Amino acid sequence: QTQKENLRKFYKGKKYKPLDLRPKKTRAIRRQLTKHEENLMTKKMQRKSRLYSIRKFAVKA
Amino acid sequence: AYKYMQELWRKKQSDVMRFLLRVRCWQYRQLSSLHRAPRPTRPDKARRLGYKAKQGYVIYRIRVRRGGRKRPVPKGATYGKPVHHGVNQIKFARSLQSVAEERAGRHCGGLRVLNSYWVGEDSTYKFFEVILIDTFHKAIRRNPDTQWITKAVHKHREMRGLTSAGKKSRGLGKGHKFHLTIGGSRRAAWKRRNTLQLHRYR
Amino acid sequence: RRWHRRVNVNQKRYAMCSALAASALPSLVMAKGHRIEEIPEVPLVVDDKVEGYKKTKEAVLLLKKLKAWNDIKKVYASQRMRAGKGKMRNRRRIQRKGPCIIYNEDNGVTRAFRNIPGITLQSVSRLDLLKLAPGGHIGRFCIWTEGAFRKLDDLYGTWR
Amino acid sequence: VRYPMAVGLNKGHKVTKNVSKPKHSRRRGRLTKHAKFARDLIREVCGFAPYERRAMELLKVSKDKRALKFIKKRVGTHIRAKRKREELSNTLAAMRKA
Amino acid sequence: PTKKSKTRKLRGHVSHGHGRVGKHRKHPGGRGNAGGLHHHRINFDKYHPGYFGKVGMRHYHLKRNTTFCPTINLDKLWTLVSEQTRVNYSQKPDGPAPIIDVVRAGYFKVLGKGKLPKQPVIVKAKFFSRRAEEKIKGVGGACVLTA
Amino acid sequence: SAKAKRRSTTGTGRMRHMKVVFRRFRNGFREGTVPKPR
Amino acid sequence: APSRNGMILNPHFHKDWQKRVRTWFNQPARKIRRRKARQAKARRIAPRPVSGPLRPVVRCPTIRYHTKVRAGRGFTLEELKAAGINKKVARTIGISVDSRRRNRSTESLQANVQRLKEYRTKLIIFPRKAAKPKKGDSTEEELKMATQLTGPVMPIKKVHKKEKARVISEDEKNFKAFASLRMARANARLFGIRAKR
RNA sequence: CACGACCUCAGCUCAGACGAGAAGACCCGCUGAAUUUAAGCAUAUUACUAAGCGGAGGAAAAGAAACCAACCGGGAUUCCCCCAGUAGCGGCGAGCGAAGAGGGAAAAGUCCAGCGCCGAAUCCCCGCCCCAGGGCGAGGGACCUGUGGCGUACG
RNA sequence: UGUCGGCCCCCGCCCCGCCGGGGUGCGGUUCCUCCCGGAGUCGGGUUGUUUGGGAAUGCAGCCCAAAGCGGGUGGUAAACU
RNA sequence: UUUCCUCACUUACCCGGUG
Ligand SMILES: [Mg+2]
Ligand SMILES: [Mg+2]
Ligand SMILES: [Mg+2]
Ligand SMILES: [Mg+2]
Ligand SMILES: [Mg+2]
Ligand SMILES: [Mg+2]
Ligand SMILES: [Mg+2]
Ligand SMILES: [Mg+2]
Ligand SMILES: [Mg+2]
Ligand SMILES: [Mg+2]
Ligand SMILES: [Mg+2]
Ligand SMILES: [Mg+2]
Ligand SMILES: [Mg+2]
Ligand SMILES: [Mg+2]
Ligand SMILES: [Mg+2]
Ligand SMILES: [Mg+2]
Ligand SMILES: [Mg+2]
Ligand SMILES: [Mg+2]
Ligand SMILES: [Mg+2]
Repeated sequence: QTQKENLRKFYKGKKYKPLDLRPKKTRAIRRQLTKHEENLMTKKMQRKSRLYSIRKFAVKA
Repeated sequence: AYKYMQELWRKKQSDVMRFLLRVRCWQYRQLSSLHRAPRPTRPDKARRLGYKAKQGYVIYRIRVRRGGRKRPVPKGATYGKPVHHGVNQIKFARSLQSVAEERAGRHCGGLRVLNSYWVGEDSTYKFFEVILIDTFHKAIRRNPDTQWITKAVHKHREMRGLTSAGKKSRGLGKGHKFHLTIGGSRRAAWKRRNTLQLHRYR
Repeated sequence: RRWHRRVNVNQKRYAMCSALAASALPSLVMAKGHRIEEIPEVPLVVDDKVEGYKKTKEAVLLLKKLKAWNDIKKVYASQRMRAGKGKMRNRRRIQRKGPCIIYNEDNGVTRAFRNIPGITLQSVSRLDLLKLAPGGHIGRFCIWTEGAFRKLDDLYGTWR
Repeated sequence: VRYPMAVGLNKGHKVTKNVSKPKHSRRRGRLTKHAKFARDLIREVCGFAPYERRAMELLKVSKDKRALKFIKKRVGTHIRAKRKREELSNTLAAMRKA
Repeated sequence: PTKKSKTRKLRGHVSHGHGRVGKHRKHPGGRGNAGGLHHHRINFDKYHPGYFGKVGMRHYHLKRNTTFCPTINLDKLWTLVSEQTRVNYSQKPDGPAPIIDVVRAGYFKVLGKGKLPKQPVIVKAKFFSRRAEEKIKGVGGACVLTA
Repeated sequence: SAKAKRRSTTGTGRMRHMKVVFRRFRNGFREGTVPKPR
Repeated sequence: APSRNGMILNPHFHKDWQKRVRTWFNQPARKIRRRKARQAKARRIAPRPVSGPLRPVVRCPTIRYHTKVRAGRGFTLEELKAAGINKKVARTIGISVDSRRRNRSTESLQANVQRLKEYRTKLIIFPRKAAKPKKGDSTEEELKMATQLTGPVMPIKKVHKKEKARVISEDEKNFKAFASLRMARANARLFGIRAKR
């Protein structure tokens, strides 16, 4: 557990890390869209979500 | 120009298309059964079915043996009642185009089938082109209008009756024509109409 | 199989009226099993102050003043062991019933009469027949609150 | 004197009709000047089908009954046979006018 | 319950109430409604005459909402209004007559079965019978229609 | 054959690398951090 | 099988029905599951009504339900334009909109426009940010008098139509009711055969 | 290929990724019987079931009308009650058998191709600079056999 | 056990607030002009299967093979409206 | 523009031979 901490500090910032140093959550999670790819919002629904977003309202009775 | 292409491909009996469908069907039957095409033979039809010029979109030509289904029984002996003595005039319950896309999406497991279309005909074979998508290419995962196919629920969508060519055989729709599949599939409707709903206060 | 049986809503109310009418006769309550030979009055109506009780010591003292503690001493002497294979199925200890208490506002009445064995508390608006007529027999000794007694004429209504 | 009956020619509850603009989906399948220009161009590039070519050969010999029975056998429904024969007769008459 | 059952009083009797000569077996006369024309003909032709055969035309797409036409009689006609309303206009028959809208009460056609009290009354129904309007005109009142 | 499937189904053996997934799921597959030291 | 006078029974128990039997033992627990979902949803949309957007009032098609009104799905684009509300703005202020429904009459059109007018009067709008209130945002005082409306938004008032007792005129008594209906059925049958004459 | 471009097609233990198997109660696509019933039996029934094959998810499938209706008209899908053992199918024998309306649970709608304006305004890879989020490179490509923006039957 | 009791160590959620990096205005227009769509597909014949769907309810094979005031449906085959 | 039959053309299709 000492040589792995040195390797994790060595591959810190590297685009390509060894397979054993990558997060092993499960085979289904590793093939999901990352936070960057799922937050991508196309230029059409960016304008639609800007001026047609549901507002906070209330009804008297 | 795509307007002039979809209207030209409707004159399949004219001298221009009858010659092209004669030379290409000859060329298609000289190659293998599953042969990747470098580009869509019908660019107008591909775009119409969801194809783009991005990286990760591939096209495969599939040659399927056209004709009905012969029941695989030894020496044509279906041991049973004369209702099921038919071996010859038996038709597959799924489209022949749906067989071409299932045959292409299985050989390429790492890709998801999008759609397929008709490119050639013959007396023995039918030729199609299957549009597949590499759901792990960055040009496809970084497009919000294409991330829907990268989900795990679309795994092998062409062999569950989800593509346009295979969804027709399920016989679903809206209206008096399609009462058999009210509830999704015909087996979901059949299961609901046969469950004995034993209420708690009946 | 048909575990559940539904009864007519009018027959559920008829059975409730006949169960409340039996809680007003000295015969049907004493013959039910409750020891009320020293209570001041058979329909035991108490002030609405009892709805504000929040400690069991305030609740046990009232039952000793109204001479209803003898009905609870019967519950202590009845605590025994069930006969048969019912002890292996979370029904080991069995006992007897006590004076039911009908209230109107739950300002602490339910928690003040919790730890007393046999006490069954029920709102005046929602009266369960299974607790007001235990075992199918009528004559449950009910202790009424003044607030519950006023609303009782509005729940079912007079004949007029 | 006269009440709205529930049976007859003037059947139904009496209400004032609110006529508005038709749905835009009902213009589907209407020939535009560009759709006509595109199809009339490919008609001279491609030509006529083998069954349309031998059906116009029956119109010039004034066999419109045998022409319709031939087109009705090819295209199917009788409604599509009249429009196809009229389209071939309009093309055959324009060819003669040239 | 089982304590009130019959099998509780058949313990000890061998055949269990099904005879010794003809023992209780599994379907001795066919399952269901079998033999309705061969060996149960005497039963079907005596208690269910008309069971076999066809009669009438076939209505393919029958929608029960189209043939919906609930009827009401003249005897129960005044049930659609209050009892006080029937008396407040019974004393003053000088022309003010209550309007009974049978359509807004859930019925369509009015039939003249019972007797009608001699009071002027206006009825609104989609359909009237011949004798239904004759008894209303004779008692006094109109029979207006509603679509 | 329900008995033949019951003898060799998932769970009749050890589940070495699967019993760990069951334990890591109840915490959200937490990886990369360490508990607070003394 | 039959013994004496009785019905000819047809119990459809010839399939393997025992493998498809749904028992309603989770029915009471499903009420708690549905109710806790309404309470959880209510807190998520706390200032907004819990029943949902404003539903219109429509008529039932068949003659069996000819006279009954019913809450439809959404308001027609013609009913929104008659009240000044835009198509896509109505989705933001909780007004249901559907583009398939049409208005074949004026009585149904004005019934929904007046239903849509009084809603915007009872509709309280919170500004997008409390720092700067915009034009369409409601005043600062009535924002304090806001609450989550429980139950359906503006439930349909099935007003009972009662006609005043009128004097039966002589023209009204001379109306042959049975003859009018009996003639209306004969004209509709002989209408086509008379057009050829 | 004398020297290049392209098209089409190959090779690698080429740089980086992906597919396989398991499980399979529920779910989706095919395939598919006979015991049994008809007091025999061949159509029918059993049954568009068991077994067999392929493919998934925490739900799946379905889904924003080439719908229902024939009315004063309803308005995606799914589920429950009802419609209803009804219309109807059937050696019209045994048997089989939905749907519109209506009352409820939940409700959310939308994107392309095509049409054609915008100097390909678009995308991936590589080498980097700043604090998951933004820029740079007279780097290498993809692409005019069409990327991106506006826009889809409600115009 | 009862007390939504008390305390401690992790972590999550919506809204509000200012600071910091990227977003670009939207509607009304009985006003003008332009554009407006998915072929071996629909449909027809035939065959097998399926359905309560019955002179076809769905699906599929082979053959024929479209139109653009067009096309589909309107539970009886067929022509006109 | 045509149907029947016959003879020809080779590029569809089919068979054989070869490193
Ligand atoms: Mg776009
Ligand atoms: Mg014992
Ligand atoms: Mg005896
Ligand atoms: Mg015996
Ligand atoms: Mg016997
Ligand atoms: Mg004998
Ligand atoms: Mg028996
Ligand atoms: Mg007998
Ligand atoms: Mg006898
Ligand atoms: Mg697998
Ligand atoms: Mg038999
Ligand atoms: Mg037998
Ligand atoms: Mg199976
Ligand atoms: Mg769920
Ligand atoms: Mg899904
Ligand atoms: Mg509907
Ligand atoms: Mg009934
Ligand atoms: Mg069946
Ligand atoms: Mg069948």
